[PDB]
This record gives sequence, structure tokens and C-alpha cells, in this order.
Amino acid sequence: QNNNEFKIGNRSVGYNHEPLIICEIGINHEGSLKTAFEMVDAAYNAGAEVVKHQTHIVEDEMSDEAKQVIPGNADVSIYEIMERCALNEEDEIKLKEYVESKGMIFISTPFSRAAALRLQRMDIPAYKIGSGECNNYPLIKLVASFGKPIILSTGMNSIESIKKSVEIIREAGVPYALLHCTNIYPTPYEDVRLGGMNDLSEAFPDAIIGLSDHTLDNYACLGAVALGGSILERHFTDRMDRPGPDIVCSMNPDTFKELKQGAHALKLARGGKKDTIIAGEKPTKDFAFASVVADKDIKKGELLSGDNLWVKRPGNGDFSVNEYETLFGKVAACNIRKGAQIKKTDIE
Amino acid sequence: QNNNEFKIGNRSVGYNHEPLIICEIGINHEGSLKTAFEMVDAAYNAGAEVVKHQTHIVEDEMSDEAKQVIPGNADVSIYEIMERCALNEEDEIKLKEYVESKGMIFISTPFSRAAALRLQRMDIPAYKIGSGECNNYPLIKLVASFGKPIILSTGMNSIESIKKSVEIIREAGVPYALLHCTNIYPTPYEDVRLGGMNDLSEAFPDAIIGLSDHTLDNYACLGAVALGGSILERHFTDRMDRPGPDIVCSMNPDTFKELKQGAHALKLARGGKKDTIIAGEKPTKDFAFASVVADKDIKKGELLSGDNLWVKRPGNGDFSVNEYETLFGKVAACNIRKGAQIKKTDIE
Ligand SMILES: [Mg+2]
Ligand SMILES: [Mg+2]
Repeated sequence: QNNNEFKIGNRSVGYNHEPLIICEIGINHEGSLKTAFEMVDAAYNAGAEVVKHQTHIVEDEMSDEAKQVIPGNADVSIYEIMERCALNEEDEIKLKEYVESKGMIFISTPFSRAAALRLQRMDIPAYKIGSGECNNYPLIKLVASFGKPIILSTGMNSIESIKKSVEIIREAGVPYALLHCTNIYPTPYEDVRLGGMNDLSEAFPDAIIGLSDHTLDNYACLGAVALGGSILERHFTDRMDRPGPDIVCSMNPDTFKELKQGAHALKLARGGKKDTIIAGEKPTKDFAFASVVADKDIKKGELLSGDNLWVKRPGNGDFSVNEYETLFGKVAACNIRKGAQIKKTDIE
Repeated sequence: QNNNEFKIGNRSVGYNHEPLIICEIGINHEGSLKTAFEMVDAAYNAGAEVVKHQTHIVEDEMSDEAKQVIPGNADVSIYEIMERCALNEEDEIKLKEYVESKGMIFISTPFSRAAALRLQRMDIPAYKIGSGECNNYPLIKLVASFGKPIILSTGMNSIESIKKSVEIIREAGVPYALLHCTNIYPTPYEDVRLGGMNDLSEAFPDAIIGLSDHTLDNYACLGAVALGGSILERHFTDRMDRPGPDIVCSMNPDTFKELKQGAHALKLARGGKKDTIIAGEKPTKDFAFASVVADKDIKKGELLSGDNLWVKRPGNGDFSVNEYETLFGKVAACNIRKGAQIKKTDIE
């Protein structure tokens, strides 16, 4: 595929590295630092490498109009949901310390100028930009000016619209990833369109490519790895009985571990070339390929033909099945017994 | 990808159809028709559509040399294994009837001229050709002359070598599939090279493409489906504690069902295009996209600038974030309150 790569802290990402699973706790903590810690613990104990937050400062994120619009996966205004689940600056700092105290990488998605500036003050190692902000060129300009790598979700946006955000990122000179994404909560399998990842890599040859997913299980992400994806993001919860509008499409510790194991296998199995010679097949080639044999008793002086020659395993005969027709018309230099492999000494 | 398709009996196969899982009982029955029936039952009860056999007539399959060569996954000669597990013509006919009595499709792999002729007499709906015979051009010629579709495994062979077999198949005028395959029992993940499927489809645009697999689990096949594969073949057993050299890489009823369910999800999720507009994202676009707002109180007559304008959710404002910079230099036609969306009536 490609050899693009960059570092998030000490963790390299890209086609030639192990796929990175981003555990998006998001708003799943419902505004409780204690709940967030329980989810951070569950992620740690499951083997997570990265916990991602969402940084919500509602007054800079939304105008008063947001109090009258309802998301497809809720029954109250987006403003109410965000004001309910937002952690304040003091608590988010503690959350980052807690994640890092567990040896994991902390990143977050700013949904506003104020949030981006908060995260720059905390000095996070990379920035996630959500699909809603993929076309927020002013906010992308700000985040790119921080000089850290950017992971950009691309849901709800065309290649043409994405080109403008990538132009800004390239101008700031930071490496970046593009996550294919579909922003329906939850997303039907039929809307995932894994082919969109190929479209992104074709259009943006310098991007690390991955998938942000909101389906009900791991299949989409496993397919993303088979296609060459390097970053996988799903929401994460410690328990599936938690309340919250994103819980239903979340992984838990057990399904995280399943994704991690499947991503490892598919990282190994993906790519490569048909024509590569595999040493381990040699014993099979040696017995499974066919050699030319006599199909009847052939007397000295008789001509070899398609009527007195055939081919049978194994592959150690003087003439392989690929040389079958070249023997036609040759002269038997001695009697040849039916069923015997044709020897170089059998022909004149 | 493509719209190639053909019928195996009443079952259409190809990119636009449900992936077909071939339950390869093979030599797993260890020569016992009773055992083969138990495996056919297990496949039926698990939901299998196709049971595939192997047709071994050892005298036409192997010369005496085969009694001295040992496969990588056994400790006796290939001749001994095949003579031990082969079903005679009477038993194979009963096996085909039994499979069909269960509503499933019966196909088989001939390893010899005599076996191919036996299967033509039984009138099977399609022929599998194993990777060992992919370069057995004489045998392919014979099988292609039967006028039934061919499913050709391509392990241990180059594209160049495969082109000669496909030429023969095309000349006979039958539709065909190409299964990418690696013939190590079992196959390490790192040797699967799922990219080989892309190589085959590029070289042979008229082929239905799939995977024949000998890994220890379903990951390779699930990746094959994500990449567009239409046919999946794994060995199949009723129970994993059965003896036999291929049992260890076999699926059983539970892992068959898991593959069937994963292949369904990935058939739905695969392919497609990034730029497709998804109706279900519309509610999210409506609240998640940003509109232009006043970043400070702006007095009538003042000019709009990057210093007194910003952007915030939701997306119902008169000016979207993509129009942000076009407002620069416009004149406020009235006082504009900090935080308000910019209205078309706010500018001269
Ligand atoms: Mg999300
Ligand atoms: Mg096999």
C-alpha cells in the first residue's frame, strides 16, 4: 500500500505498524469523573493503548440555536446533552493525568476554539478532529497551528470538501491521518462503504488511513484492517448497561480484546503479492505437482504421443506436466513400462 | 469491483451476491461413509449450502514414486494417506445423494483423469480444481470439456502459470472462479497475502475471485470478504477431536456459523464510494456543522472581520462556515449582538 507513518507520543502509526485502536470514551462518562475513571480502568485492564476524550466548552461550541435542535440518537437538544456530559477544565486535566498514570496515551477531540486552546495548554500529543468539524476550516487552522499530528474524521464530507482541510494541515506542516466514517448512531452495515478508504488513500497519498466506526460490532473495523487501515476508533464503555446515547455502538473490554486480536491477525495476513514464493509450500509442490508417465506399454522405437503418455503425481519425474506436449513425436530408446515416469534416457 | 457472476446449480456467485462458503469435507472422513454422513449432517444443521468432496482414484492419481514422498503435515507417504481415505465409486455416489437429500449442493475436486470422468458420470454442477492441479494443463483440459463451471485454486502458482489454465477454461467456454490460496497445513497468518486476490482480479477481469484457506481460524476469510471475495473455502469437520491431517485447520459447525455471519456483514459493508450521500447522516449534518456568528458586539456601520466573526454549531445559520471569509469587509446594516448567528439582513 504505502509507507506513510508518524508518531503519537512514542507510538508509530501507519501501514507497516500494528493497527492502533482508539478507545473513544467520549461523553460516555455522562459528566462524572468517577465514571470516567472506571472506564479508563476498564480500558487499561483490557490492554488499550490510547484513550480519547471529547472536550466540550458549550458556550464556544454552540450558539443559542443549538438549544432547539435534537440529534438523531436522543430526545433532548444537543446543547442539553453536552452541558450534561461536559467535564470542566479541572476535571479534564485530572482525566489526562489518570490516563497517563496508567501508561496510556491521552488524546481528545476539541469541538470549539476554546476547547482546542484548553488542550494545547494540556499539551496533548495529537489532535482528533470529528466529522462535524471536518469542514470547520477556521477550527482546523487553529488546531493545525499547534504543530501536533492531526487525526481527521471525514464523515458527512466529500473528497472535494476534505481537500480544503488537508491543504490547511499540509500548510501547517504536521502529519495527519484520515479516518473514513459514517455518522449514524448506530450505523447499518450497508452504510459503512469500506471502499471509501480506498478513495481517500487514492486522493491523499500522504495520509495515514483508518476507520472511525459506529456500527454495533467489530466487523467493519476488521474489514478496515484487511483493506490496510492503520487506525481504528470505536466508542468504549466499561459495561454495556451504562446509560448514554453512544453506549449502544460502544465496545467493552471483551469486544476490545477481540478487535485487538483480529487486527493483529489481519495486519499479518493483509497485502502482499500473489507471485511471492513461499518456502513452506515447497513440500507440497514436491508431491502435489504432476510428472509425465507412460499411459501404456511403449515398445522401443515407437513414438511418444498424447495417446501413450499421461501425467500423475508426484513432481520428481524427469519431465514435468508443463513439458507434456514437448515429448510428442519423440522416439522411445527402450521399452517403457506402463505407469513408469518418463526418463530422459527413455527417448532418443 | 465487478459484476461477474455464474450459477452453481441454482446458486448465483459473484461480487453482487452473498458470499458462498464451501464446506470442504475432503479426506476428513478417513474413508468411512458413516463418518462422512455425520459430517454432512453437521454441515447441514449448521446451515451449509455446499459440501465439497475430494475424488481419489489412487492408481490414476499417482505413480509408484508417490509411495516414497511424505507431505509436510503427515508422517506416511501421500499414497498411503489417499489409499486410506479414498471412497470408492459406489460410496461416493451415495455421498452425493445424501448431500442432495439434505438440500445442499454437492461438488468435488478430481485429482486424476479417472476421478474427473467419475464425476462427469455423476453429473456434478461445478468442478473444483485443487492448487496441486492448477498447472496440470492436461487435466484442466479434460475437466473444462465437461461444460460445467470451474472453481480453480491458485496456490503455489504464478500469474503467468495461471494464465495458461485460464486460457484453456476460456477456450472451453465455461465460467470460472479463481481462489487465492496458500498450501501450508496450517498456514501462518503472515503467509496468507490477501493482496494476492487483487493481483488475480487485475490479471483476470472475467474471473469470480475468492479464497481457499488453511489458517487456524476465520480471520483470513473475513478479510477476503472485505476485499470483495465471493467464494470462501475451508475444510470442515463435525468435531475438532477427529483424527486426520487436515482436521486442525477445519471449521466446525460453530465456526462455520461465525464465518457465515461475518461474511454477511462484510458483504454489506464492503465496497461503495466515499462521496455517496447517506440519508441517515442528515440529522447529524444539521446540528454538527457550524454557522457564522458574531464574536463580539458589532455596531451598525462597522466592518465584519476575522476578529469580530467566528463559527459555531448548529448548521442552520444564514452563512455556513464555508462562507466565513466571504463576510470579511461587509458592513453591518444594524447592531449585531455577540454570539448571534450572522443573518443576511445583518450586512449591507
Ligand atoms: Mg464517534
Ligand atoms: Mg484444502
